[PDB]
Amino acid sequence: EEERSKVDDLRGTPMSVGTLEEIIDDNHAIVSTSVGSEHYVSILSFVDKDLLEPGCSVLLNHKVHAVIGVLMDDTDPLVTVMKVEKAPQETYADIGGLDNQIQEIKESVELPLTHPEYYEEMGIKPPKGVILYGPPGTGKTLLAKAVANQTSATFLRVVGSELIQKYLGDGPKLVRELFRVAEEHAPSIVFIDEIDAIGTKRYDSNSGGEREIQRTMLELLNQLDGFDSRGDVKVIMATNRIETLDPALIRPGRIDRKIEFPLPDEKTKKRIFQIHTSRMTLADDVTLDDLIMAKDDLSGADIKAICTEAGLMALRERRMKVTNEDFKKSKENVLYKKQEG
Amino acid sequence: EAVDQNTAIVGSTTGSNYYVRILSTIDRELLKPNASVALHKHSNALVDVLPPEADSSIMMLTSDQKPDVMYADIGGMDIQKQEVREAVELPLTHFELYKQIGIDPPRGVLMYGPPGCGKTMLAKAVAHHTTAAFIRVVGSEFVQKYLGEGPRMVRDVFRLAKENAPAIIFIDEIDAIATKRFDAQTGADREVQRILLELLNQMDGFDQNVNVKVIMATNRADTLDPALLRPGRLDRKIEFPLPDRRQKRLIFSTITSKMNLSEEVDLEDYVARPDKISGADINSICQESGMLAVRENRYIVLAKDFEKAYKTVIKKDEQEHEFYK
Amino acid sequence: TSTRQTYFLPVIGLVDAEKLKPGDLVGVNKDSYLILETLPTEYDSRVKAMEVDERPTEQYSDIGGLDKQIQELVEAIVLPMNHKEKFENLGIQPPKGVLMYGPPGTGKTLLARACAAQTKATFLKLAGPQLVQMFIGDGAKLVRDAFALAKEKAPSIIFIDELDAIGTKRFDSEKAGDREVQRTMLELLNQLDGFQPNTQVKVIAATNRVDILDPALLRSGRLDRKIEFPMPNEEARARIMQIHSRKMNVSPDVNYEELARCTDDFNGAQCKAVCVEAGMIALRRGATELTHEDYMEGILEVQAKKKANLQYYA
Amino acid sequence: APPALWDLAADKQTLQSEQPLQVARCTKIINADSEDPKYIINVKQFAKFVVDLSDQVAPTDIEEGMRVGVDRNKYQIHIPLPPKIDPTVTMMQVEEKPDVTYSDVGGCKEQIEKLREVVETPLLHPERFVNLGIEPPKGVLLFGPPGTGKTLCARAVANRTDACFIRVIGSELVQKYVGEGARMVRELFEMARTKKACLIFFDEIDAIGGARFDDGAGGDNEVQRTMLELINQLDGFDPRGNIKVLMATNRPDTLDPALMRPGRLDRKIEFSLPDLEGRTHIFKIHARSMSVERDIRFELLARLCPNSTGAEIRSVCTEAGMFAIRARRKIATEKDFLEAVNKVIKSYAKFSATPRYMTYN
Amino acid sequence: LREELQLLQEQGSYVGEVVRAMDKKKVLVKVHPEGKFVVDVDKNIDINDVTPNCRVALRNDSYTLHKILPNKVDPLVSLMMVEKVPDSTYEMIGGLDKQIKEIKEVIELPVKHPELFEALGIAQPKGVLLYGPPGTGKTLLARAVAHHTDCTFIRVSGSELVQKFIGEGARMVRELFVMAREHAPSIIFMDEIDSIGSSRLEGGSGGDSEVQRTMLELLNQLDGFEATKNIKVIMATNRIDILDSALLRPGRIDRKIEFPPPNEEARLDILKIHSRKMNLTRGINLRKIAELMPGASGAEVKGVCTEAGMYALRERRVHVTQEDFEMAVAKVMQKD
Amino acid sequence: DPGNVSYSEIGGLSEQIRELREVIELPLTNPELFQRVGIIPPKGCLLYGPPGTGKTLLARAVASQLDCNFLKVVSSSIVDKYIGESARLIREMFNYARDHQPCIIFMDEIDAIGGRRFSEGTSADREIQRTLMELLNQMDGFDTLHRVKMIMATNRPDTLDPALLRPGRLDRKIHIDLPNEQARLDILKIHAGPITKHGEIDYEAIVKLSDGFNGADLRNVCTEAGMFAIRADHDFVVQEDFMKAVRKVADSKKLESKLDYKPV
Repeated sequence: EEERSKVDDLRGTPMSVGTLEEIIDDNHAIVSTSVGSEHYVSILSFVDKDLLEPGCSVLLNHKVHAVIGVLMDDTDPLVTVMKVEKAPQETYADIGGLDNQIQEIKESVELPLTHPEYYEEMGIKPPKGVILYGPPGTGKTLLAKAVANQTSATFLRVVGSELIQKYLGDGPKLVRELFRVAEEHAPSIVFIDEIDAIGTKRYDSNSGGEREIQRTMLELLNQLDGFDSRGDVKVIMATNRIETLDPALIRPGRIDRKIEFPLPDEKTKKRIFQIHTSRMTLADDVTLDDLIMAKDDLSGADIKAICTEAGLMALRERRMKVTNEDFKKSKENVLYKKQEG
Repeated sequence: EAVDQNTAIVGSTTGSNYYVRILSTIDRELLKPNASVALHKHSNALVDVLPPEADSSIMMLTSDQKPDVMYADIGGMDIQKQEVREAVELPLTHFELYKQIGIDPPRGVLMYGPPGCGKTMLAKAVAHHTTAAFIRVVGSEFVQKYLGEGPRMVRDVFRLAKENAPAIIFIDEIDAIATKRFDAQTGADREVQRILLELLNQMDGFDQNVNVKVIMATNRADTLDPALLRPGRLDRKIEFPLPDRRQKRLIFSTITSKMNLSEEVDLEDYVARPDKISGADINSICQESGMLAVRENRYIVLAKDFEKAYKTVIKKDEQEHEFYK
Repeated sequence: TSTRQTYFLPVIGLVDAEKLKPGDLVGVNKDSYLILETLPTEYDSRVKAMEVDERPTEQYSDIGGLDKQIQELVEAIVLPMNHKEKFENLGIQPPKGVLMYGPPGTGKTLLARACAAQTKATFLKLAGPQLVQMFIGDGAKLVRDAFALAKEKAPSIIFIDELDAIGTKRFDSEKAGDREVQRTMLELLNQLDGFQPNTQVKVIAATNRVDILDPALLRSGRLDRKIEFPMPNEEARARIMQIHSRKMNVSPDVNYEELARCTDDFNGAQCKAVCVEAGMIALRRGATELTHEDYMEGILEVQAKKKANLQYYA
Repeated sequence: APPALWDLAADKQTLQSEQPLQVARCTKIINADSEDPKYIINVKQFAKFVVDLSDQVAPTDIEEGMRVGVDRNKYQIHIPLPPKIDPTVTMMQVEEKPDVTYSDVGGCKEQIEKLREVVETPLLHPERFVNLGIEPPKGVLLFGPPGTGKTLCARAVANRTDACFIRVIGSELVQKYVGEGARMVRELFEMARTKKACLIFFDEIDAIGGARFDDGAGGDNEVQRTMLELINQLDGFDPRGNIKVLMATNRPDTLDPALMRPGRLDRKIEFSLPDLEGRTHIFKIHARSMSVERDIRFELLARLCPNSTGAEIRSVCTEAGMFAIRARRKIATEKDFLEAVNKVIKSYAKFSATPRYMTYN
Repeated sequence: LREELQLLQEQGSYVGEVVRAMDKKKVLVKVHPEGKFVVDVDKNIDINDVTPNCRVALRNDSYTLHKILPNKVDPLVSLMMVEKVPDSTYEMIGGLDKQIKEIKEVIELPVKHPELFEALGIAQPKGVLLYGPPGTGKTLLARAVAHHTDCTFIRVSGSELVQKFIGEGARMVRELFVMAREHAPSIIFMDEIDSIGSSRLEGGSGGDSEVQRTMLELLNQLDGFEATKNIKVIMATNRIDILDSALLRPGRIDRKIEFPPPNEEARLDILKIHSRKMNLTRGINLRKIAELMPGASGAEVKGVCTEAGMYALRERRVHVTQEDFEMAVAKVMQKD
Repeated sequence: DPGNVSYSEIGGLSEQIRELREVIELPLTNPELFQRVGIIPPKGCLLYGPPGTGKTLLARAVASQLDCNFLKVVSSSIVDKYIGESARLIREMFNYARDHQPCIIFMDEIDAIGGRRFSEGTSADREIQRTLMELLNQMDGFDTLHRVKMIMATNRPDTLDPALLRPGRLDRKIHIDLPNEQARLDILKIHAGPITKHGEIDYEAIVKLSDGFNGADLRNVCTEAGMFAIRADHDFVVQEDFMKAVRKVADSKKLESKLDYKPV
């Protein structure tokens, strides 16, 4: 009450922005802030003198430069790249016939957070995460698994080690914060899509050599190893080429799981196809079976995107209805897309 | 800039933006968007700008105060001057013809290749006839210990050019400021390449009419940014054409028509034998055999000195990577 | 100034043009702008003194078997310390360049310092990490200052190390950081080649290997003496640990030929650790003194490799 | 709020205690002292001054190039401050608190004991080397499969009896701006000497210790420093390091510290690694876990799993609970997971044998 | 005057930028030549009147904030954008009647229609490209269709200094993905990487890989998660990477359109488009002026009357004759 | 530099010795002999190597030999730590070179300040290449530097990039190779002059025994031989020890003679 109208004069009139640096163990905090100006603050209010911690920012008086208050300021590229939020509307009921694959990871997506008891009733402690892979280009069908995992906890998806390869290290460090800001958001989940590290070779901008890119992946696991980190952030990882990864990534984690993605079979293509054309009204002669029955070795993306070609001409005529006379004939274009392209 | 009525924002010559109520009796007319306003001793109040101006650096000449070198000696560059022919004289002396033709005059000019150099000395040429500014400037000479001096130069460079116009400015070896870099120690240089951006910004105020000739040279085209070659910036590229039989016989005749020449001298044999490689720098090679007359006690240079100039520069065949079809 | 400024003043005020052409540290206070006295000297912290130590606490007389070649080396430090008078007769100049190398060990790390106890002149330790430079020109200015403080404190001693860290310039760009700091060595050369004043305070260099560096370094001004230190031989190998184990008790029978005969590739430093683990089982044995059956076990205990298995043969 | 109320109360005594010592700025290193009254001090504000002291400071108690407090009006000598550098990457690298003690050992007895006699056995009694010493040895060597690396450090984390030791993460040593970590490895040892013998451990020492070289062009050059720079840190006579050292790696290269370690270090030992026996303890790390069905047998599964390390076979016993909760199984029978074990070994040995023998060969 | 001339010295005055406001009524503002401050109200303009990242006049005495001014961020970005290319429009372009009959449905239906996207039941088209000769109008089509719809336009990297100018360091594509959240509908483009020269078969791969990834991670941050509509991306190439696009394209996720070679159709009118401003009589033959320029490029039409005018310039004539145009018909085609 | 007479104390070589006099001296005294023929004055000179050696001393010798006015350029400190703009200092030096004119400039190590920017990287290269741009423009004038004589020598004449490699910036091509044993016969005299011994000498003995060396390499080892021979504490030493020491010692010194052969 009166304290608010008392210390406002000590605060007053303005107060600067400092950078919290180091402490005399007597709690006289030596700071380097522009330009390299120090101070000694043992002040009684608002602290929490400990946790403000080295390597932070402070707010200093003019006379004389005592930090009377502190903030946590981001923004920054740190928090921005993790979020927000999202939970897109797709579900794990979208992909059928592979339930054998997701019912495996079902307990892996379920047991952390939801339904935790029989983890600790067994007490065997399986919090080892997951690894993913499959042909040819997959992992958005695993995003169709990941879009379902958005029903629980919180999630971030990252792509590649690219943020390290943009320049000479720089270490892992942008991965480090992304790893330890998931501790700030713990419990959470983090996934890196299709690790290209040594799978792809050349770099954008400037990078080298192999070992610094080798070790930034080696440190990626060794930080996640870790010494000694309980933090989850249940780690989801995927690459569609099992070759290039260093095989030692499996044993520390995830040890138990790397999902095998089977290519779609005849009835799986039938199970998958109608989910798309459910919304797009087919004409009388349009049939799901015969087309995909004759066609072989398709992809869920194509069998989803084969409906888009009819979404051109029928929409060029501005028609709500698909026509198989086109959908047959237009399929040649997507057939030409796979054949010649 | 002037933000609103009776006030405005200004940086000092120490480079800090301010907010001041301007002097009352003069609100606007002479203040202008871009000028240099004299600030109150104590307050830094907005009072009055310069005439403008005596400006600061260079400022121009270099012809009446020297040096100047006649271009008419070297005729091998005629086709390289064909650009500069149509791209200099009439662009400066006629802004009206560009309304009549329906085509806008480009500011694009390039140079490249050195050695053989040409370039800077070819920029000394048109200083004979066309009377305008000529500023010797590189990328690294205007580097400072303070970041704000760039517009204290380049923003002044523009306001000193167009106000003293008709005027021309050539930046010798612009390639120094095109480097891609990050670290905040170069943050000043990042600001001087933001100044390069700020001069990229405010140079387009030359459009239209009076005045500029933007003429450019680099020995390496690697790090030049796309916005430096941007449409409406460099629309015309000059490279280095290699001197050849015409240019050789021209560079053969132009050098020896001054220094003592002999009936012994037949240079048609040398439009072939040394011409199989160079190239060069022949101009200095043309002076090299002249520099071989100082070995004597000589009046007219011999033929053994002609070959000695060819045997000194250069070799070789060669090579492990060259001779392999 | 210290604030980078510059001023135009009627002549000082207090001391006069007597000295000097512009130096450092001229006393002035704020607006007074007058120079009372010029206080010597130079700079800076550990850049000033790389390492200033009393000396190594032991003498080379403990270690042996490398004698005759260091008997050649100790001349290079001692003959300018004393025996330069021998050259005053016939007009010779003392050796400047000298090199010390070979893989550990050897033991130059102890030995190259151990000779400083007999130099008696002030010693300075230079090493590759010193040649690691945050900013540019320091190492140059350091060596410019190092040989200032050398000729200033002359006679003194300076010995450098990790020459191979800056050894190669690469050749072709692009680019090396030490390629600029090679000029510190080139100035170190320019001071030992293009400049006279380096004559005093003889400097020595060392590396783990001489593999690849600027090969032009051969001269008296730049490095001259090249002494290959091989694997210590049974002469030293028996004596090295003998002087390393003279600190500790021995059951008074030890071959010392046993090791010396069976020592192959064993470094002089490994022999220091041979008596350690031999003494470590003597520790956990609760034993009063060390015996050869405990010694000879430590031979194959430290090296080599294994465990693997013993079979087929047993 | 009663914390917050008493929290704003004594600012009166803080503002009264503010005026003295508040101007102690700026932290400043000295340069030289020619005679008794005089000093010259140098700061990073660019201010360089040849100036006197406050009478509370004695001349012989102060060191050259020492960060001190000063009243910048008189430019006095207020108090010297020992610390210099570095920032929180240290406090990240520097670590504290215990956890993961001895008993987490997976049955390795004298593999850890040979390295238990090197570290905590001398640390239990530094007096032990008074009579017999001679020396506690210089260094060690560790490498093998993952199992179990850095947990022996975690074993040293909980069982550390004196001061909290410092982990070292590899990819923070390699840095831009040549010589960043070069300062660190040098200066952090004095920061470790500030902790008076408190131990250190380096991780990924093979990556950061990179060896040896190629003709051109480095690249490794600036890192060729750090290795030999650490060798200079190794070649520093003192202590060294009073912390001994403990080093875990993967491959035999890098060779230069591995051929420098016979020039300094000692005690080359090895994982542990799988054994015919210790797997029963890695299967007894699950002993008190769950409730072992009376008919579940260790030796039955232990004899079926070659080259098991500890990693997967910890989850091997765990993947019972995987299908248990999935199949509703109340507790697990050894037959349940060993069906999925012979699966999970083969299914994961189909693509990957994890050739640890090949990694270091 | 004297009072404000008395007021303004003992303090000065400056201009700040608010990066945040406080519950205590204070405001986070930088002193831009120096380190930041944090000051308080400033009782005329309240907290809710101004939002962070806005220009205010830093007061010089209490170090508070005096007045309010607008601040610019995208006018630096959009100028770096508008540096590269202008737009023009349909009328100023020609020969694309085939492909504008395609891309138009990709653009306007997400702008105008979308309530009938669900009537069909498909989401927004993720992208599009025009492959062929490099080549003319694809970048015009980019910005002009962006201007046709008035939806804002964005490009890819970007040289050196549009990067840290937004943020500090990151994957760096998220901030660009945040840019489109501020302005929608928006058009993003790959500038340029249409060429056969950047390949190198390795050294250009990784350079292109993140240029390829710049669409991928964006496609992964467009379709994969986040939201929602109105955001688009464009590609351009000739060959090679077009087949490498198939490496990125087992149908996922883009639209494939070809960029045509020039033909006499456009050659007539697109020259007539450039012929609006120039001085020329109506006695010029369109047949020979078109057909004398087979192959070449769309940039050929630029050089038609320029170098022809250059000699007419040199000649000083007001309106030209087709002979001088026929002269440059050779000139610009002499090189090939 | 002592000498002057160090002119005759460099041994070889004539067309290296004598031509550099015509390259530098005569431009100073008689520019009329340049305009008599009409030839432009060479404004600089270039050495290179290091086959053989002496690029630095022959410079150092000529400085105190040629007399007149000369100013040496120390190649090291230019980087100037913070704000490496110090290429301006070359103009700041050239300004007095236009004031004190005539004056002469030796430059050792133009190669590491000869940075290529071949494949550009990091930061410290950018300040280099920028410091080069002025050196070009200073010689690219807009100005006449003729009264200054720029002398250039370094490890190799390769990395300098072609801008320097042309005349103008590099006026002439001069270098050193392995001195001939005939010229090495003279290089030992100036080594054997300052050392006095017993009167038994065959100069060609060491010249025929010790082969393919350099002046300093010979001398220093020849003095080292005297120092190796005086290890016996006896004063005067016949060539016996030297026909052994210089022979055997330089054999060790020729082990690191490897890889000394550099491009032109």
